[PDB]
Amino acid sequence: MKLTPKEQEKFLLYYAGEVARKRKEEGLKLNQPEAIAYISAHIMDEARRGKKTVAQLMEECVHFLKKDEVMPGVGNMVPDLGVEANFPDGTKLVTVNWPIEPDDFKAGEIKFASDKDIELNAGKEITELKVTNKGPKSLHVGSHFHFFEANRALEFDREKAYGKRLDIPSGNTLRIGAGETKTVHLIPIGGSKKIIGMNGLLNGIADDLHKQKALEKAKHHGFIK
Amino acid sequence: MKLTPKEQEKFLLYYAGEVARKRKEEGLKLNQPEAIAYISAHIMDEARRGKKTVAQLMEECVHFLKKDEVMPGVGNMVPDLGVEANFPDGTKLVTVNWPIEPDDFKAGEIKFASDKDIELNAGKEITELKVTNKGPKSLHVGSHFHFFEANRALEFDREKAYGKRLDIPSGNTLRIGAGETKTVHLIPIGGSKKIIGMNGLLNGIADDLHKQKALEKAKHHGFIK
Amino acid sequence: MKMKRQEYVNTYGPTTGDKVRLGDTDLWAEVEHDYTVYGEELKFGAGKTIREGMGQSNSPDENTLDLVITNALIIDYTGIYKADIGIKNGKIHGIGKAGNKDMQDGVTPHMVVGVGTEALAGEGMIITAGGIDSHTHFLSPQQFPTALANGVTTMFGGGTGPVDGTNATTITPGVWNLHRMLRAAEEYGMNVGLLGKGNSSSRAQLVEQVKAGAIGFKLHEDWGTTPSAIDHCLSVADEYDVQVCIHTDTVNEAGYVDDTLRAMNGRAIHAYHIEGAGGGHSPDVITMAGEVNILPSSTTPTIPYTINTVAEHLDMLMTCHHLDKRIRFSQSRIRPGSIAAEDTLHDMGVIAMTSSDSQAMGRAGEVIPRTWQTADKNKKEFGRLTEEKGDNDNFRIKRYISKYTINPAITHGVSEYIGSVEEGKIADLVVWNPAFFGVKPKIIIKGGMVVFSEMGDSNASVPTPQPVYYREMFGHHGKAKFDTSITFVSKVAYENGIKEKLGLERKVLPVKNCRNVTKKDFKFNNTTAKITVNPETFEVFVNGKLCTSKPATEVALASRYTFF
Amino acid sequence: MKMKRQEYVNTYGPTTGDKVRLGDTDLWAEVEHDYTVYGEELKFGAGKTIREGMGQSNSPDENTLDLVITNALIIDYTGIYKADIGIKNGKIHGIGKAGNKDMQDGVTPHMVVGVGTEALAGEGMIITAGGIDSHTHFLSPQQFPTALANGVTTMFGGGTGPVDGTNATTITPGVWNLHRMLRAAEEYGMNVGLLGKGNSSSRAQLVEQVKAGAIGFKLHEDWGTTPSAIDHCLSVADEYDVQVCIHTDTVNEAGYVDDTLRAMNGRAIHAYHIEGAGGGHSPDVITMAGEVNILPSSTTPTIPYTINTVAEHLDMLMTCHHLDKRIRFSQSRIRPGSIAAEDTLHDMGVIAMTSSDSQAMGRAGEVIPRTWQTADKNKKEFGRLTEEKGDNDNFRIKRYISKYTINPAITHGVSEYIGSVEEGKIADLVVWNPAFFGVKPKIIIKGGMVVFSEMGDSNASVPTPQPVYYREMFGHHGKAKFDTSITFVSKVAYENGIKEKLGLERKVLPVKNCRNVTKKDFKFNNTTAKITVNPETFEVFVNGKLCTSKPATEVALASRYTFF
Ligand SMILES: [Fe+3]
Ligand SMILES: [Fe+3]
Ligand SMILES: [Fe+3]
Ligand SMILES: [Fe+3]
Repeated sequence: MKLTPKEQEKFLLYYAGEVARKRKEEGLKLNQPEAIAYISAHIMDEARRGKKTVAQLMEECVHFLKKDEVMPGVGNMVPDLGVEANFPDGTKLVTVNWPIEPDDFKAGEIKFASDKDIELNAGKEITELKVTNKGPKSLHVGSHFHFFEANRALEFDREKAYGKRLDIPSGNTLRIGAGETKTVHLIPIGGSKKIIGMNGLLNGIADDLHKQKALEKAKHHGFIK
Repeated sequence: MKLTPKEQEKFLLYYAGEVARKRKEEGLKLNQPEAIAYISAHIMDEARRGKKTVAQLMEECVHFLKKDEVMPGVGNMVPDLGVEANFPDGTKLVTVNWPIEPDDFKAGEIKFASDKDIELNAGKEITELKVTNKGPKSLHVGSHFHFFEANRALEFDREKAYGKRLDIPSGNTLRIGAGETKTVHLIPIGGSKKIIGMNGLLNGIADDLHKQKALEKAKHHGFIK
Repeated sequence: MKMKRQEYVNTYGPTTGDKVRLGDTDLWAEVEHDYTVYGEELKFGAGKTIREGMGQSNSPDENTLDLVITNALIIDYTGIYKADIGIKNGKIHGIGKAGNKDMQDGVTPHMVVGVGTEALAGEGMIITAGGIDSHTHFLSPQQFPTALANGVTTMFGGGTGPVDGTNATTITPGVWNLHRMLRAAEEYGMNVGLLGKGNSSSRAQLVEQVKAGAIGFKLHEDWGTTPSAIDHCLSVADEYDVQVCIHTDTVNEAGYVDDTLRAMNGRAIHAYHIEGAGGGHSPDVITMAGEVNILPSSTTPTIPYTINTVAEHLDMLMTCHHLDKRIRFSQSRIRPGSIAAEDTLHDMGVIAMTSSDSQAMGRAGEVIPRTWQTADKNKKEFGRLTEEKGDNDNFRIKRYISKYTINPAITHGVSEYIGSVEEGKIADLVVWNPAFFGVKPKIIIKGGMVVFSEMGDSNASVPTPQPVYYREMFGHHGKAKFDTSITFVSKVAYENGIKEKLGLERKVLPVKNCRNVTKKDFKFNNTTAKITVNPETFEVFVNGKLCTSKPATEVALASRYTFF
Repeated sequence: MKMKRQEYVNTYGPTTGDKVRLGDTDLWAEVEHDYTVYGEELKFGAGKTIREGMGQSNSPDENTLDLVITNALIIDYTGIYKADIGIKNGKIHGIGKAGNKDMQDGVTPHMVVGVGTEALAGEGMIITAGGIDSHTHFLSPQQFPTALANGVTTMFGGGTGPVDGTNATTITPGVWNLHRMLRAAEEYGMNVGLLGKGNSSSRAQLVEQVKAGAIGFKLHEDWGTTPSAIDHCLSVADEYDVQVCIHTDTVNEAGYVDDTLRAMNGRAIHAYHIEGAGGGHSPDVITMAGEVNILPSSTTPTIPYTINTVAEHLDMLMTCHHLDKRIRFSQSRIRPGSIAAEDTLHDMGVIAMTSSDSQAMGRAGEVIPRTWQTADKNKKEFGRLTEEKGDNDNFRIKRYISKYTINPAITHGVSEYIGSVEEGKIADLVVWNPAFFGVKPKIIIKGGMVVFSEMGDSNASVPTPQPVYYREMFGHHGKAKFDTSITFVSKVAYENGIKEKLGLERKVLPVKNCRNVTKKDFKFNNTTAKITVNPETFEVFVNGKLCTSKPATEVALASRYTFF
């Protein structure tokens, strides 16, 4: 047989699916592991039959188990499911979003203090700036990237972006499509404003003293046209 | 699924139960591991249905497999069975006494040389003593405990119990219920009679020389009233 | 900029004032404080915060963290708050706001995220200390994966393996057996500490064991828990700063409960299965829990009190102790009264710890679920604690978490190293998804490394595909396990080079400050009272008021999560 | 029981809400919190608290303090509060409530008063951290007793002795001179750190010095503070994590102030005598103080600004620099503007540190008095700070204490060891009587031992009889001075066994985290602004508003306390 360690895993998953099937046939509402194994075994079966595409299965398995076919809170506990199976074209990953239909019960439920919005970067002075991606390809810029050092494809008043970053949620990026024009909101960088790296236009404190040197380096390197 | 190593064990036990069920359906007499797995899977099934109590299952599973449903000697080989299963109130231990009905065949049978009783503590002089548990709670006293040092709740002529132990089988205990009166049979302690520990009334050889000191300590500590 | 509350919570997890449901229980944890600066939160990923010269510093710093647990919701006796956790040199380096002071406001000075920092996203996760199971019977090495899979990182107790002595008692008796077990311990990821035989009325035999590496002694009735034994054992423990654990004289052979308490003479002692079903003076052992010097714990089978608890025991006692089938009952009248009271005593902070009694009248991977099932049961029966401030169960949560984290650590003399989420302590932490809190952990960190975690298909294109099951990680393997695991010993053994002498490669640390830990020393479970048992009805009384609870028909963190 | 407020304060010192006048100044310190339990306060003496089995424990504990400072009023950037201070192993073990948990309520767990604990009554006393003087010219070993007698425990700077180079600059130049001085340091009670010659346009010569043990470099105009020198020096400092101190080009030979600032290139640098009378670009060196990368200090002669400050300088400059009597003035028009502004800049938190310039245009035993004289002067002129909350000067006090304690420690990379009254730090503390605060200390503790104190007649029946004068204590003598004193070195030197190689018996510790300390890193003195000087009027401007102060006709902590 030459059973690989991954094949040995799949036997257990498949057997768990078979036990879950038996319990559903008995009329029992399936729990979290039973529900996952029941859907996993279906995917593994269809893959072996090699008549359905990954695309077909991803669609077919949404709400494969209905809210009344599982215990309360099971649907919300499993927002997505992933199962690798061998298809005629090889092993492919079947990714299902909402495999089990949710209900009103939620384990690990978060109840907010207030529905009021969170004021991020509070008290920082906003700078409105028009930017144009004159490049042939779209690009994104992160929340903490030194805006002044962004891809030379971006056309904007760089002097006004010196020592500033995007006033967007931490970890988010702003997209500027090829040819697209946008109004960005910039705020001054926190801490000491010791900008080291990126495009190396600054590599030091973003003070007035470093500004002329930084603008000259930006012009020389093609960021300022 | 987040399968714990204990859940992985239970899948094997459950599958073994399913194979045993198939073999019984074929009309085959189940062997020792098949019989255990067949009963185990039933318990695991009933627990998941969550309609029966542990008490109900313990009773239901006595002679769950009949002598003719198993190979000879199987019942005798499995005098008791234990299986932990998840009930709606959590994991509980289902303990079954005589799960498989025995037959007159016995593997590993002990055949006695004689049916005549074994004379324990042979040649030791028996001392009959009246004891009363004047305490509010019942108590037991072991075969090798120095009787003289027993719970002060026990009322008896302690002088007569000095350097003696109960003439009962090794490992057995004698119960004296709250308020109960009994006639105990005491025999002198074996070996050197070097009594160290328990209530520390003696802590040395139980000779005539140590007796007065021991009786005074017993009186002082409240054993002798 | 103004961020929608739902979007903030999805991205960074809950903030100040938000309430989190613990698993499927009715317990609500409220975020007491958030240590972040809104807009400066660390996020890992493509185009995110933790990047060269941005959230990640380019400036070398002596406090560059080895690991950062971003946006964690800490649940500990110290508080229920939101913070970034910084690990360095296998210890909790800092708790607060991590990042780069060069580009960010409000960064905790000793929480530098740099080139050498690994990232772990804790946003939307609950971070707790690793559990300490102080009632382990070292019966089977297979208990260790089961324990880790249930958030337990440290195990105190004793054994030799599947032998009658161990099967019954947490005892590794004598020098040779202690040395053998301490050398066997090298194999595992679990932190260990061994107890020797305390059942002796002779000094020498007890001293030999402490010097052999024992972290204490277990006095167990199977070896005779007589008043002479109790006194001799405590005397040696006092001399050597080690803990004593006790299973009292069930049959009241040498005396009643008060006679045992008298023998102890106000000395520090850890009372196992205080309720008494697991063993001890019948029917009044529970009365010991009221005493200041008594450090009491509970074993898993009696917590919570369910409709099957009594039935299960009236047979489970016969398999463990190997009793005649002629014995039917006494336990049927005694047991309901004390099992019920025990749950309320936990809620009152009278019983300070929860333990397992693993494969010896108790379950290895059940300490954590059963503690939270009891917390939930009481909340459901008695309602929200009067002690609570606001629409939350923070006080109850803190009372219950202390039972398996800090309080066992205080009892065993390891509170300076482990037991809680505090700066300076060893990084033995557990990451939980709130929907699975108390039932199924995500990641187990020991000594700053991941040692055990839930993991999917080994071949798979991502770590999520099925079957997802618990597996050993890098920190549990090779010579890295010697860097992440601790073998606790007595000070005498430690100071006399037990590590070198036994050729132990694991971290060897001494247990210290065991002798002067009273009820007053615990966290959220310092309650002392006059506990009495009616010898006719078997009802339990706390200062004259009947102490009881109703049996549960169903429990939380059970049926929804398990296959079998 | 009800105790009269006056009687409580006499017995235990001030409690929450009480205000203490600092010396004869108009500065009022308010007790923010008291860590005691009323009725459980520790008192030492016959029939008092600290006695066997009472306030002093009979129970052995791993946290038994070596020393207890009972009922201390801590004045530190961390807060102005009332607490017991516990010392163990020459470090601040704990801050809170000390005593015996066996007999007392509310005892801080790691603050055990036991058989091995010494007692020091701090009731009614102010306890502060030992001062750090970061501008020492190692000219005379006689500066050390003068420094200690004024609450200074650490001294950074340089020298060889009474030679022209040292007389002018804080520089111990080259390997041989550095080794000689580090070996000379063994003699003293004072913590030391030496700076080498930073005035080099060649790498090798700078590297040799760091490897020889230097904690940094001093760039001084006497050896030419050219832009080439500034760049080369900072480059090596950045590589080796050491601090750079600067005395700028007074005569603007190679460039103006902006040319110097440009050469620095936003790199961390300690700017000595920022006002400019002590030296630096005339008339605009003060303009550097507005910059984020510039860590500025003041020297004692210009603080506070008095009616004799200008007159004293127009001659003190001629004795130090050895100038012709043909030179009359320029300093008469330039100096009033910057000397006046300097005092206000201190009050605004623009100038972060105060230093001495000892026997080289500044006084050794004047750092502490002069800081408080300036604090008092400003309070008297500008009134209570707007930043203050309540009828107190707590914020101003915290701003000023940081100038000679924490801020010099942060600058020089020793903040992890010394600088403040915090758990884990070395026990370098000063005990003050409130009537003599800032002018005359009572006891100087270094590494948990008393090293220097005010002491009366050596023959006398008690320690109080006259003449009471400052004397060296046991911690300053024998081999105990090696246990209480630190010689700070670079990491390179430390890691390469400088201690062993030079046969230094003193505690040798490395300076770390110097390169990334900006203005933002300081405590209560993080102010950045656009500082400008009118080149015609010499007036100083902070963001366009005239920055000035009036000269004092009399100062606090002076005439009432000194004979001469
Ligand atoms: Fe037990
Ligand atoms: Fe046990
Ligand atoms: Fe100078
Ligand atoms: Fe100088």
